[PDB]
Parts: sequence; structure tokens; C-alpha cells
Amino acid sequence: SMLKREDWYDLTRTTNWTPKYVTENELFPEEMSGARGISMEAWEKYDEPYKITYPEYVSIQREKDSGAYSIKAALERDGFVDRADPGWVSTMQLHFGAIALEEYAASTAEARMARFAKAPGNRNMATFGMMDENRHGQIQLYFPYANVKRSRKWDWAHKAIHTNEWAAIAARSFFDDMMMTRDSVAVSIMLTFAFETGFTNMQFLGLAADAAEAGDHTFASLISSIQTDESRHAQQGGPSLKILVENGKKDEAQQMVDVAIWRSWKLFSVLTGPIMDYYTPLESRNQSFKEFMLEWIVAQFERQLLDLGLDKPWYWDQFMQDLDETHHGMHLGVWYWRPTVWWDPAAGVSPEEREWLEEKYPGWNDTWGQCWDVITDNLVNGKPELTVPETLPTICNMCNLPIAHTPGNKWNVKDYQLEYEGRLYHFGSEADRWCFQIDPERYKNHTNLVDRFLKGEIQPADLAGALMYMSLEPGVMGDDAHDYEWVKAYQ
Amino acid sequence: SMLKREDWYDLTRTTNWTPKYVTENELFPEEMSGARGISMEAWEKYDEPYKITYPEYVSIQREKDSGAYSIKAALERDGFVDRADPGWVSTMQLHFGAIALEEYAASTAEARMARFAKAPGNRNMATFGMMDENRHGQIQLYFPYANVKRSRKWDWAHKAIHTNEWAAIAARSFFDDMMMTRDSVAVSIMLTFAFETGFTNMQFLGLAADAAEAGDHTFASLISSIQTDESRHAQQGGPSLKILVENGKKDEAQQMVDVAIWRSWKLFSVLTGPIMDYYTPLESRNQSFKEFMLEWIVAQFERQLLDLGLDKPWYWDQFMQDLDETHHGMHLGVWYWRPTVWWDPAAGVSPEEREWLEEKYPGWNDTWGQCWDVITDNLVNGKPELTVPETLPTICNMCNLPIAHTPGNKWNVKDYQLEYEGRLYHFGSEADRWCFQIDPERYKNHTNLVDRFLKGEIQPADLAGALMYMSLEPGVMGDDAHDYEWVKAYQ
Amino acid sequence: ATFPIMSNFERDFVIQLVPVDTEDTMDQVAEKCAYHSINRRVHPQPEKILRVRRHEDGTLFPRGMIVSDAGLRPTETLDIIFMD
Amino acid sequence: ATFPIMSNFERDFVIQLVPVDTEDTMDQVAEKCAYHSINRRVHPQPEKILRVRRHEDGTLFPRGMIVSDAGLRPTETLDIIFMD
Amino acid sequence: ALKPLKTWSHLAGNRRRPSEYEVVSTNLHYFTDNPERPWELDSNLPMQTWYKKYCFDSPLKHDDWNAFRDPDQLVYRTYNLLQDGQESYVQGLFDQLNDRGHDQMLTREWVETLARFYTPARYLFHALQMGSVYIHQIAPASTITNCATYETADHLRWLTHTAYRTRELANCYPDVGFGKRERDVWENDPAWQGFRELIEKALIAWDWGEAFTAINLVTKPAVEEALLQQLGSLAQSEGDTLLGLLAQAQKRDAERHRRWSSALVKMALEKEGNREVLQKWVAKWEPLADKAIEAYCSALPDGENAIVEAKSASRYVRQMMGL
Amino acid sequence: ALKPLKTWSHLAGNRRRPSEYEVVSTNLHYFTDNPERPWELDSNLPMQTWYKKYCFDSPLKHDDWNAFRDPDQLVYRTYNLLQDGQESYVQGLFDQLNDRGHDQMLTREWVETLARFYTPARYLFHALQMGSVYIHQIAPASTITNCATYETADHLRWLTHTAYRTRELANCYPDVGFGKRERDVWENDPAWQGFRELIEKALIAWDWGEAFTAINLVTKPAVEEALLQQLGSLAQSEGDTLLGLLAQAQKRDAERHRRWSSALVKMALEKEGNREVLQKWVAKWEPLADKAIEAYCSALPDGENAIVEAKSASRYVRQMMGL
Ligand SMILES: [Fe+3]
Ligand SMILES: [Fe+3]
Ligand SMILES: [Fe+3]
Ligand SMILES: [Fe+3]
Ligand SMILES: [O-]
Ligand SMILES: [O-]
Repeated sequence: SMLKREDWYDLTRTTNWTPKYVTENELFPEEMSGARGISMEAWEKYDEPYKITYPEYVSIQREKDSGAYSIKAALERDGFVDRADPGWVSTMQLHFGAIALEEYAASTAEARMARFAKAPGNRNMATFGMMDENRHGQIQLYFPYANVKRSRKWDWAHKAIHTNEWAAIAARSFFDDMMMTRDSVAVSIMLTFAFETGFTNMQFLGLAADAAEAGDHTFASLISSIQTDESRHAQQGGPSLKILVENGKKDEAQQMVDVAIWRSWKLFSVLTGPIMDYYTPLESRNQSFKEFMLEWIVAQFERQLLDLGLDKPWYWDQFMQDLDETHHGMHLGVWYWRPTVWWDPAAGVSPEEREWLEEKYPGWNDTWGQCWDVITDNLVNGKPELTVPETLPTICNMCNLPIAHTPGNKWNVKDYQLEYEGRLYHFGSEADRWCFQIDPERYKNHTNLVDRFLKGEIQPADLAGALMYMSLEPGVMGDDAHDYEWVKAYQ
Repeated sequence: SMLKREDWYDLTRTTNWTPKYVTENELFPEEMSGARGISMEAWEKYDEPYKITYPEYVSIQREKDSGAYSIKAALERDGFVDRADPGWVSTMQLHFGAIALEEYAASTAEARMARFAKAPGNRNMATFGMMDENRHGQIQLYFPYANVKRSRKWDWAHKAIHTNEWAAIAARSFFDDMMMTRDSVAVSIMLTFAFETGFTNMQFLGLAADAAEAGDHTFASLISSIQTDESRHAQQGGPSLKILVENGKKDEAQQMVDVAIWRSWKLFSVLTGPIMDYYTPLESRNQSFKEFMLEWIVAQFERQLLDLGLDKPWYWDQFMQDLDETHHGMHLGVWYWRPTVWWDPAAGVSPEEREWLEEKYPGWNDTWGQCWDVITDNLVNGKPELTVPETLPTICNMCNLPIAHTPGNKWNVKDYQLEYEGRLYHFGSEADRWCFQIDPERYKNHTNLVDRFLKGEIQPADLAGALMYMSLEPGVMGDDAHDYEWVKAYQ
Repeated sequence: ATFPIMSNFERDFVIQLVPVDTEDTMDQVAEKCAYHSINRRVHPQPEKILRVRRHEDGTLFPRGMIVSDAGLRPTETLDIIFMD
Repeated sequence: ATFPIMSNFERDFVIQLVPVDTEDTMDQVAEKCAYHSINRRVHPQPEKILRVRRHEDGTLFPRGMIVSDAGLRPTETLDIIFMD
Repeated sequence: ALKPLKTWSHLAGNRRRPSEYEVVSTNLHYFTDNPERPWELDSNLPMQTWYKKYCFDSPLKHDDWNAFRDPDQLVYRTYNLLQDGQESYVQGLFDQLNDRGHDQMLTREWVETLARFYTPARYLFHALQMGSVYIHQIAPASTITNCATYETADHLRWLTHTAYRTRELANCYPDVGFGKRERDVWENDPAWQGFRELIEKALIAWDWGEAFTAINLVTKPAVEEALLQQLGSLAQSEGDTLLGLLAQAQKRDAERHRRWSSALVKMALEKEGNREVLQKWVAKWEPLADKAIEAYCSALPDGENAIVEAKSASRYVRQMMGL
Repeated sequence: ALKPLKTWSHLAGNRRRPSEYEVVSTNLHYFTDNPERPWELDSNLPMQTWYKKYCFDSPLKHDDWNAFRDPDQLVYRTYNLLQDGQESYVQGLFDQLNDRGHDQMLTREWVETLARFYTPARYLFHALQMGSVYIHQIAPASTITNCATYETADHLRWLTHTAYRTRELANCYPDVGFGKRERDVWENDPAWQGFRELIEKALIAWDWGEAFTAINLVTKPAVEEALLQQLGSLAQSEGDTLLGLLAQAQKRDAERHRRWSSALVKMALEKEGNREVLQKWVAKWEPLADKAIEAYCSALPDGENAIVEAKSASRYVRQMMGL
């Protein structure tokens, strides 16, 4: 006979001891542990709500891969990827390039807690965490791998993060700040609680739903599976915040959450927003990116924050108005600058799509439509060269993303500049500039693409130069997803 | 360390012993064993070419189901079965109803060898055989089961063989003769060597290929998997024939093979032939049913028969001419009598399909086309009632299938009648009548549907009566797969 | 009374069960057979006449002759051909 | 020599890097900015004139005034508005 | 028109949503559809007669055998999961106990005990295989047959373990005749004639009901207590941990067979007169079972005690079955 | 336009079709892309400094660490297959040995030996977990990191077995303090201070190269020979077959860690001057390893012999590694 888990579980996490041959601080340096003066005994109250043991893990995860990998081998020769809507293919190429290696990196973020967390329970759960991201990283390499003979772009599922392409920098900017350069307790909150519990756990759910609607059951299977692993490690932030509030650290906690949520939002506004409101076919759109955030992300954050004893970030109101604009500009930028990315941006501004946009976002044509009007005319009038850039856009020094906002009949584009130690920084939002100010030492000497350009680090100092700089060459340089097909509806 | 299979395998099949407390004949009654005077020691030469042990089995088959079942759970909510071509849906409904329970029955046929085969090697391989058919029977119940809320017809995947519907009788006629009522050595040859090695192993391969082309990856996955199990037990006939020839039984062997192949052919001419030449869309037809038989079935039979020391059946020539006719008539019958089957027959006689038919079968329109001309005119001229029957067709007393052949400008429909003990029997072919004559005791008092009708066993003795008799009612009674859509191309 | 026979209509692709009367004429038998073939999947032929011949030996029965006089085994197969 | 500034063109949705010359006139600066906005994703306005104002404090620079006299921090953000 | 159902029509109005088990295992046999003519052929064929005499005409009666349910609810899919787990375990012992030379530390006397009392069991295990595969092809309903199916595979499993171990023992002690002399021990050793007489005779009991009893109710408990239980405890006390564990592992299968055997009897006793039918066959075979346990266990050390413990245990099986 | 490749561009021109292993494990770390600034932030952040000092500045040098290959070629998918197999085995022993009351037949003396020499190992096993998970987040290349990943999971596995067994032993002998007093034994028992001093100190060796050596080349062989090898042989001779087998099972994992550790060293010795680097760290730590084996094994029966066999065996590890 075997025992019930509830009878011996506690013993797996009864691993703290009092060092004697080295001091506690040497064993757990604050810069890596972040105990913040909370005693070892107090961190021992840490109690993950979702428990699991090694044997259960290997058994469960063994069958998950068995399924995911079987699905793939079964639809392999069917070559669906060829009949797939270009808007979709671009979606995957973008996803794999920006996430594959970042997933693998997360493995290390987990490893940080696994070694430096004073909370024993946190340490073991993090070991499964590092195992979860090992899989996510490997499985998301194996899958897109099947398409490397279809386009050099798929090779970016592995190469992206190793390049200086602006979106890649933007990715590393976020991730490094949230999980690679933060102490253990910080990682549990910024990554696990804010990004995984707050964004990806439900994003991947919606992503899996969309994959299915597009007829892409291989990707749909991939995301669903990966998604089922999220809760197991995304749970690690909860208990940490409880401990910090339970003591004299409610403000420190609050500030990490505030930073993490906003930085997440931004990355989300360029990687997900553009995709569900422009790359997905009109007849497959269940709800807008805004409705998605109000229903599956925002409400949950307030709940999480309420039950935890924390408050809504100071920027909460602005953040919700932003749901009407940010991603629209972030989309216009990516498309208008297609040669600077490794996937083909779908314009998604057909007459029908435009009225859908107006329904979901009242006043769209009045503003965003304005720019698209000028762009459409030029494509119809045989002046496409006026739909591609001659300069670089202004990059936010925090989210390393373009500084854009409301245009048209309600022009409202702003720059939250700041002068710190003789240097002038640019910020795409109040929050972005604030994340810099609360901890200037952390971003002070970093430089975005535009800064590097202005310093002669990019040679030749022209557009062709910046392209070789961000490792882009004809073949992977992005263009219109449907080859400007949608333009015929205006001729 | 573990041992290599080759080192201990022989010991798993070193199980024969000399009975003392009962006689060898009591232990192995001839009616169940069929040793045919070949000594225990001589049957011990039996040596299956494909070996496998219990641990390998459970491990291998465990992962096969893991895959097949995962595929299904993944494409489940996608409800492909609804967008599928009606010709396809009918194909599956026909397949599941005629095979599901017959597969399960095969389990027992295997069990016969497992207990009564004097060849030890044959006995163990048959135990895995009975395990293989247990799966095939169960998996092919679980799958169509997913669609019982879509049509009462799916319920036939389980009910068919329990009814008296003519196709069901035809099925049981074949199977019972080949595997349920034959001695062990006979089963290894008639079922395993002739039907599984000779027909289904490659049929299922083609079936799996077709499932894929139709976009039905759940069924495609089902058949592929099942197919991978076939060789493991279909191999059991080989060694048996070797032993029989190696002794003084080459004629007995030859005669079983002759009977088994022809009876197989007939069942195949009504279940597969009609499907790949009429139910499958024109643009998914790789080759004709005839080309399929010449390439994947006939050539292999001659090879198998050559290397084994046997000769080609006496009817071999006729059998090959028959590849141009038999299935065409067998199709016309099923469609013309749709209300008598549980699936919707696809006419498959559109202008385009008709020219394809002419290419694959030169002279088709000259003959078969003739009948279809009259049928088409009536549907166009608003006289559909002339496209459904008022009587019963003449059933062959062996294959319990309609007696049909070449019509039109080359009319050649024949009846190989026979009078045995005051009764007049009807046979759809020379071979069919011959299978009866070589062993009259075996079919003498059996009665086909038409015989039962003519004996007052069906009441009322009208068509509505025979319908309740074969358990058919509006809802499952077959009609044109595409609702006569193809008729518009003639108006 | 009724007598069963199997109809192998010319130009059709199948034999069918067709009940006749022991009193029917080879002419009347052919008419009951045509019912299930002519206009169903075999074109009519006015310039021609339907005859009846025992399928087994090819024996041709006079247009007259009642089933009762043909010496047929119940369920016997008969050809229904077009001629003059 | 060249001097970098960030162009926040009116009615456009984004700030763009736009190199000017220390000798350029606020008028000539606006022309170099329009290049990357007007006809690209912002409609022209003949009845109107393009003016330049420091984005941070809203200060309006005379149509004349050369970059050199505006006292701008390199990379400074400037509004390019439509007025008279 | 008939409205599509929410389950198989023969399961409809079940009150509870049918399990995978009920969906893929029930009312599958069709030969029971026509007692006068079970197969779609001449009613006088010798196999028509065989099923009529040994299946339909069995003294053990019930009006709806298809109602039977396997307490474990095994299905091909779940049988392979469970067993692949168990095999990982036994194959694990094989691999690792070999690694630390377990066979080299057995004593000479115990090695000879294995050549006589252990390895020849491959004959009795295959015999049970044949015995349970016969119940499968003659049982009246598909749910009963399926239990017999998986039990037959367990039987082949035991045979397999034994085949493997015999090779290993022959490699470690090539002078004992391992793999070579089991047939003569099985056929000529007085310690095996008790069991050999029992199964040879039970192997020709064609009635499905008597087969169930002769093999599952009488013979198997005898073999299991004798070869698994008693020899297993002896092996352990003799230093053979591998066989002590292996034997125990196989007993997990045996316990499963007793569970469904017991369930079938439970169902059988609803029908008046069956208890008497079952008790009459038991009474006919039990005597041979005692003669099997006696001959085998008497030759083992503390044989008299082994013979008593086994007789007692195997009978206990049927006692609590209500017999 | 760039022509699509037949593999990852960094694997192109490999002469042989890349395995799943090469496809999902190579050149993944990106922090090594910019030694002057490994992370996409300010170059002066304390974590920038940490990686620069402890990763890039390691005395152990090589021009292309990404070239490293795990001899076992483990991937998440194949790690779970292998281990789920092994767990079925160990979990099988747990389940069945419990079934025949294995814990009730252990002697009183041996039970006390387990409370002192066995259960407190949960602290040393978790410690190794922490130790191997640190190597993972500081190693210079993704293939090296991955080995450390799976090894960390094996470490948590050993911890887990121990946690489970401690509960079972506490249920069977509630008066021993099982589960309750291991921390005090770990912290205050002289037989554990040798090992406790070793790992506590090794746990703060931040250089990736020294970490690999301190934990994988020196500490682990010491722990494995001491707690798995020596205590395992003693357990068996003392009647504890469960621990004798369990210990052996975990040693399969240990052997795997030695295989990749050895491969890394193989690769390291291509670079001139590394052998000396490795031998200097070994020479620094080896002394503490001896003090660990001595304190632990001296307290065991035949301690002097155990101390000799262990010292000899663990050193043999590094000897054949070419050190
Ligand atoms: Fe992940
Ligand atoms: Fe995650
Ligand atoms: Fe099968
Ligand atoms: Fe088969
Ligand atoms: O995750
Ligand atoms: O099969």
C-alpha cells in the first residue's frame, strides 16, 4: 500500500537548517535571495496552494508530451501550414521568435528561486518550474523547427533573441528586468504573479482557442498543453506577497507589482493586441483585444489584488483608456515598418474590417482610420514607397517600443521626456518614465536602438545599415501579410 | 542488466508436453485443432517470423492507444464530422457497422488457435492476436460512439451485426465461415493468411490514406494505428501452410486458400470497391479500385503463393476480368436499394465522374452507364419512384450478396444454379457455387434473405415487412448521399 | 396460385425475384418482369417483343405456354430477352 | 552641422527621429519633418502653415529662428503643428 | 424518423451516463442471437453443435448474462496502462537484482529447489493460459469473455517471467539443466503429478460453466497458493528476494482474477439452483485440487504445514464467494 | 532573398542530420552574447556584475562552450520517459514491500541506525538540489545548463524518496522521532558535520567552474559512496532490502551525473591549462570530502573499512576523468 500525499508532503519541504560553517547571508546573499529582513522562520510560512510531488510530475508530464508530440506527427504530412491564412502564419512566426528562447531563459529565473528562496516550499515548486520552462523552451523549438524548409523566417524561432532587431531588444528588455536580474522574492512577484498568473495563463488559453478556429490543430494542441503547466509555477508569487504584506513590506510589494504589470501590459500591447484585432480573420474574432483584457485580465487583477491586501496601481485608470489606443498604434508601427520585423504584418484594414474596428472602438476611423486612409490611397495610386519608412521611430527608453498614440481628428501623441545626468530620455507613457525614476540605477546607461544609432554604433548610419545591424536581410524582412490583396477593394 | 530477446525467446514457446491423464485427442480434438494427422513434434517446427514478448507488447500498445486517443480528444470539439463530404460520412458509418463487432469476434477466432493449436509458437502469437482484436473491437466502438447524437445510424456500429439487414448477414456469412466455425489450423490460413495478410493489411493502409485526404485526421489516425497491429497476427498463416505442404497436405491447404481468397474478394467487392470508385470525391481518387487490387493485392498473392509452394487458384483469370465489373454492379445494387442499408450511398455518376469511370474502365458508359442513364432521366423527369425497388434481388446462396454483373450493350448477367437434395440454390459466380459443392454439408440448410422471404418467415410478406425484419426504420434507411444534388448537372 | 421465379432481364445488371401466377402466359410473365426493369434501368424497345427462356439450358418458351406447363422448379431463373 | 530632434507631427500617431541642421529655420525644420509624415499618413493642408513648438513646455518658435538659437537639447522632441 | 440517441440504444434508459467500459464491452457476442443456429451457416456443422451443447445447454443458467460487469472494469486501454506499470516494476527488479549478482549468492540447495519447484512451472502457467483462453471463446456474454481475455494475457505474462528467469538461472548455473529438463520434471516428478492430472483433466471440461469452475474456482487458487504463495514465502526465507518479490507481483494478477470470478458467482447465485450446480462441480474437482497441493507441497520443506496453509487458503476463496 | 535551411542556421553544415537533442538544447543562452553587458539593462546592476565575475571570468576557459554535448543526450521528453520508468520501479517496491510488512521485520538496532544515518539525508539531498540548481543558472552554455537541470530534478527525486520513507518509518515506529528529529541530527550529530561543513561551504562557491568541481567532482562522489554505496550495502546485510534496492536505484541517477560531469572535463582538457585549474580546486576541496566520509562512515559498523572503500571509490571517479 502507498501513503496519501497529505501525509508526507510537508516532509519534502522541511529542508531549512541553520548554517554554521558559513553565515546565513553568505548562504543566501540578499542580492540573490531578497529575504528583505524577513526571518528564515517567517519565510517558512510560505505555502503553495497547488501541491505536487516528483513521481506525479514525471508521470503527468510524460503523458502530456506523448499527446502533444503524437498530434504533431499525425498532422505532419498534412502540411496545414501551407493552406493557413497568412495572418495566422505570421502570428506563429512572431510567437516562436519572441518567446521560444525567452521561455528557456525563464528556466533560469526559476532556478534563481530554487536556490536562493528562503521559503522551502517555494524552492521545490521552483524546481518543477525550471522543469516546466525547460519543456516550453524545447517543445517550442521542436515544433516551429518542422517548417525551416518553408521559410528562413522560422529559423528566427531560435535566432530572434540572439539578434538586435528592435522587437527582440524589446523582449529582452522586459524579460531581463522581470526575471533574469531580480532577486528570488522579486522574481516570484514580477514574473510568476504579474506576468504568468496575470497575463499568459489566460492569453495562452485564448491563443489555443484561436489556433483551433484557424484549423491549426497542431499549434492549438501545443498551446493548450503548455497552458496546463502554467498554474503549477505561476502560483509562486501569491504566498510571497502574503509574507511581505504580513510583515512591514506592503509598499515594496505594491511597487514591484505596479512595475511588473505595466511592463507586461506594454509587451502585450505589441505582441497580442495587434494579432487579435488585425491578423485574425474577421469571421474568427470572438471579441476585441479590449474586451479580452476587461474580461480575462483586468477583472482578475483587481480580484487578486483585493484578496491579497494590495491596491490597484496608480495608473489603473489611464491603463484602461489605453485599451482603446495603444495597440492600434503599436500595430500601425509594426506594419508601417514591416521590413524591420521577421514576420509579415497583416494590415487588416479592409472595408469590412474597418467597420468592425469602428464597432469595437468607436471613433477609430475618425482617428486611426485617418492614417490608414493616406496609406491606402498611395497603394491604390501606385505610390507604395510612401507606405514604408525613411527614418527610425522614437523608441521608449523603458519598453524599447515606439512612442505612439492617438492620431487623426483627436491627435494626442505625447513624449514623457526626462533629463537625468546630462542625458535626455524618451518615454512612451507616464508609467514608463516612472519605472525609470523609481530605480534609475537599473536603466541609467542602457541604450535603445535610436540611441545606438545616434552614437555611431550603427554603420553605415543609414536604413540599410540598421537592417544589417538588426540581422535582417531580404527573405525574413517583413511585408504585407496578404501581399496588399486587400487594396483591390478600394480600386 | 537484461537479456537479449534472442537468448530466452524459445523458452516462452517450449510449452508442449505429453498428456497422460487424458489422451492427446481429448486434449486437442481434431474438430477444434485440425492437426490433420501431422504429429505434435512436426507442428513444433512452427516458427513465426515476427516475434514479440509480453513486456514489449504492453509497452508498445500502451503508447499506440495514448496517441490514437489523444488525437481524438484534440479534434473532438472541432466536429469535423459535420463539414465532411457525405460520401465520406457514409464510408465511415458503413465501415463501423460491418466491422466493429466482427473485429471483436475475431478475438474469439484467435482464441481458437490460442487453445487448440498444436504449434506452441502459434499458440502465444494467437494470444496477442486475441488481444489485438480486443482493441480493434473496443476502439472501433469508442470512436464512432462520439457521433451517436448526430444520427441514429452511428448506433449501427454496434447494432448492425445483431440485425438481419442483408449486408449484415453477408458479413456474418463470410466471417463465420472463415474464422468462427473452422478448426485452428484452418483459421490460421483462411483468416490470418488470406484475409488479413492478403486484404486488410493493405486495405487499411489505403483507407488511412483516404481518411487523410478527406481532412478526417481522427479516422486517419484510428486506421493507421490499427493497421500497425495487423502484421503481428496476420503472420500466423504462413508457418501453418509451410507445415501442411512440408507433409502430405498440399491439396487441403490449396483448397482452403482458394475458398478463403474468393470469399474475401466478394466481401471486398461490395464494401471497398463501391467506396473508392464512387463515394470518394473525384479529386481525391489516386487510383481506381481495380488498379488498387492489381498493385496492392493480386501481385502480393502470387508472390506469397509462389514462395510458399502453392499455385494460383483455378479461378484466377476470371477473378481479374471481374475487377472490371463486379464492384460496379455491387454498387448499383446498394444505391438502387438504399433504403435497405444503414448509410447513404453516393451515386457518384456526375458527368465528370462518368468520364473518370470511362478512363479507368473502358466501356463503362457502354454498359453500366446504360442503367444510370435511365435512372438519371427519371430523377430529372420527376419520376424518382422508379429509382427505388418494388421487389427483392436474387441473393447468392454463398456470399449472400446480390447476383449482378455486366448490363448494357454487353449484357452478361448469369446465375450458377445448383440443385442439391430437392432444393434449388443460386450463385453469383462459378467460384461461389464451387465453395458450396466442395463442402455442401457446411451450407446445405442455411437460408439467405430471399429464401426466408419465400418461406413466409418475413411477415408481412411485403417490402415494408422485410424492412422491419432487417430492423430498418426511417432515420437509418439509406438514400442518396448528396440528396440527389448531382442531378442538377443534367437539367 | 403464385409461383416464384428469378428474372434475369436483358440489358439489366441483376436477377430479381418476380412472383408470377401458375396461369400466366410466358407473355404475361415477361410483362410482370419488365415492370421491375423497363423504365427503371433498361430502355424500352417497341420494335421488339419480350420472350422467355429458361436460363440454365437456353430453352425458349412459346409466347403462349402457361407457367404451369413449362415445368419450372420454383424460384427457377429465366431470361427475359428482346427479339421477334 | 546635423542636430537630432524627435518629430511629433500633428495628426500622425508617432514621434520620429528627424535630423535637421543647426542652421535650419524653424520653417526648414518643419519641412524636413513633413517629409516623413505628410502624404505618408497625414493629409496636407495648403490653407495652413507648419509651425514648430518645443513639446515639453509648448513654447512656440518664430517661423524664422535657426535651430542654433532655439536652445534645444539634442534629440529634443518638437511639435509640428498646423496654424497660421 | 428515429431520433439519434445519447448512447448505444441497448444502454439507453440506464439512468447513469455509460462508462467507456460499458460502451466498448457490452452485448458484443452475436452467436447468442440465435440459439437454434448460432452461426450464419448450416445448423449441423460440428461448431454449431459445440456451442449449443457447451454454451447454451450449460447447467449454470441466467436470463441475461450480458448484464455481467467486471468489478475492475478493465478495457484494453486500461489493461495496458496497469500492466505496463507492473512490468516496469518486475522488469526493474530483473535488471537491477542482476546488477548486484543476486543469482550468484543463492545456495546450491536452493538452486536445485528452483530447478524442481520453480522453472517447470512454465508448463503449468501455459496450461492455465490455454485454460483461460478456452473460457473466453465459450462464455455466454462479452463482458465475461473479456475478463477471460485479460486473465489469459496475465497467464502468458507469468509464463514469460518464468521463461526469462529460467534463461538467467541457466546462464548462472549451466550445470543444472535449466531450460532443458523442465519437461521431464513436469511429466515425471511425483511433486508435479498432482497438478498435472488436475489441469489435463480440467482442460477438457468443455462446458463453459464447468470450465469457469474447474479452472477459476478450483485449479487456479490451488496453483496460486502452491506456486506463488508457499514457494514465494520459502524463496524469501531461503535468500531469494527476486522470486519472493516476483511471486508476489504475479499474485496481484491472481487476486484480480478472483475478483471477477467472485463477481460472476455473485450474479450466478441470483438464479435459484445455481449454487447447487456450482457446488457439485467444485465437489467433483476439489478432490483433485487437494491431490495437487499435497504432491507439490509435501516435497517442499515444512511441507505438511505448507499443505495445510494452502488447502485452507484456496478453500477460503470459494467460502467467501458464498459456496 | 535568403534560401530557407534544412536545419537551424547555427547547425547548418553539420555533416549529419541534427538530432532532436541538438535541435532543442543548443546555443540557447543569450546572456553570453555580450560579455560587457549580458542583460538588456544598465551594465552596473549587481546581476550584471555577478555573471561577469562568476561566469565570464572563470579560470576554467574554453572558446566555444556551446559545443558541449550531453553523452546521454537528455531532453525533457526523454527524461520523463526514463524516470517515469524508474519511478514505476521504486514506487512498486514501496507499494509491495509495504504489503508484506517489510518495515515490521527490521530489528530495533537497525531502526535506530536509520534515524541517525538514513532519514536526515533529506537535508543533504536538498542541499545538493540547491547546489546543482546553482550550476544551472551560472553555467556558460545551454547544453551544460540542461545537464544541471535534470540532475537537479534527480536531486529532488532522492529528497522525495527519503521524505516518503521517513513518513512510513514514523508510522511503523512512532517512538523514534522520525520526521521530527532529522534537523538536529543533521546540525548536531558529529557523523554529519563532515558532510555539512563540505556542502555549506561548497554552496557559496559562486564561480561556475568551481561550483561544477566542488559539487559534481568532489562532493557528490563523496555523498554517493557514503550514503548510497556504503549505507546501501549495510542496509542489505542488515535485512533492509527496501533501502538496499532504493539506494541502488538512486545510484543509477548518480552514475548519469558522473557521465556528463566526466564529458565536460574531457572537453575542458582540450584547452591548455585547465587540468591545472581543475586539479587546484579538487585539491582545495578533496580534503573536506575526506573529512566528510570519515565522520560519517567511522560511525557506521566496520566504519574503518567503509571509510577506505569510499575514499578509494570516489577518488577513482576523478582519476579516470584524467585528473
Ligand atoms: Fe513557460
Ligand atoms: Fe511559465
Ligand atoms: Fe483486427
Ligand atoms: Fe486482424
Ligand atoms: O509557463
Ligand atoms: O487486425
